[PDB]
Amino acid sequence: MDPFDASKVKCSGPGLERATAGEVGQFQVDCSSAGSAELTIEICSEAGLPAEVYIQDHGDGTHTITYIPLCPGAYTVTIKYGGQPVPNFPSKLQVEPA
Repeated sequence: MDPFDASKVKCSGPGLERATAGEVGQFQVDCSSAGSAELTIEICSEAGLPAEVYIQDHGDGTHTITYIPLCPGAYTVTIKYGGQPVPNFPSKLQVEPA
């Protein structure tokens, strides 16, 4: 049982690096050593519109994140744990044309 620590959160996977408009993208957010708190994820278009985002909890503290960006351009990926930004975030995500 670890205590809540936002600095222990680790993220990875293809959908944090590139994306294609209209295509589903995926990545992982691993809280297993980070304790328990609210995970918030916002993938925000250049124009300020949130992309559709789904979270799947695997029970071990790891989550799979799924989203579809609709607008070619630069998205901002915001990830917080207990209201605190996790390491390497927020980050830019380039969304290519379909």
